[PDB]
Amino acid sequence: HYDDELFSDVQDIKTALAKIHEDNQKIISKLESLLLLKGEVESIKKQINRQNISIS
Amino acid sequence: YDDELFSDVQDIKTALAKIHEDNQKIISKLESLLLLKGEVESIKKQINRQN
Amino acid sequence: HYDDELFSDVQDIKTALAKIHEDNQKIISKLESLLLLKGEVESIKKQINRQNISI
Amino acid sequence: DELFSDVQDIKTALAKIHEDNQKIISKLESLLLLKGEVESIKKQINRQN
Repeated sequence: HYDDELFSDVQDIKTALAKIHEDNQKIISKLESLLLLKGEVESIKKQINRQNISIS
Repeated sequence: YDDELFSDVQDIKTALAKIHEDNQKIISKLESLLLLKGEVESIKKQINRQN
Repeated sequence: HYDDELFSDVQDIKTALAKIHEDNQKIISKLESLLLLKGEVESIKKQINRQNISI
Repeated sequence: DELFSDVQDIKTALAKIHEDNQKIISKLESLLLLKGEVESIKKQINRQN
C-alpha cells in the first residue's frame, strides 16, 4: 500500500521541493536586477571614453 | 505502485524538471553577468590612463 | 510496506534536498551582497558626470 | 519495479541539480570579487576629483 511513514517522507519532500522552487524564483529576479549592471557599466565605459577626450 | 504514491511521484518529477530548467536559466544569466569582470577591469585601466 | 531499500533511497533523497536547500541560502545571500553593486555603480556614474562638468 | 525506475530518475535529477548548484556558487564567488573592484574604481574616481 502507501505506508504511513513513506507517506510522511513524501510530504516532507514536497515541502522541500516547494521551498526550493520559490527560492529559485527569488534567485532569478535578483539576477534580472543584477543584469541591469551590464548597460550601466557600459555607460560608465562610454562616459570615461568621452572624458578621456580631454585635449586640455 | 499505489495510485496516490504514483501521483505524488509524478508531481515530484514535475517540480524537479522545473527546478532544473530554472537552474539553466540561472547559469546563463550568470555567464552573462561574468562578462562584467572584463568590463570593470577595462574601466579601471581607462581610469588609470586618465590619471 | 515501506521496503528497506526504498527507505534507503528516500533518505538519500532527503540528504540531497537538504544540501540543495542550503546551497540556495548561500546563493541568496551572495546575490544580496552583489545587489549592493547597483548603488555603487550608480554613484560612480554620478561622480563621473560630475567630473565631466570639468570645464 | 516502475517505482524503482522513477526513484532512479529522481536521484539522477537531484545529482544534476546539486552539481549546477556548485557551478552557480563558484560563478557567484567570482562575481563577488567585483565588490572590491568597483570600490577601487570609486576610490580612483574620488582621487581624480
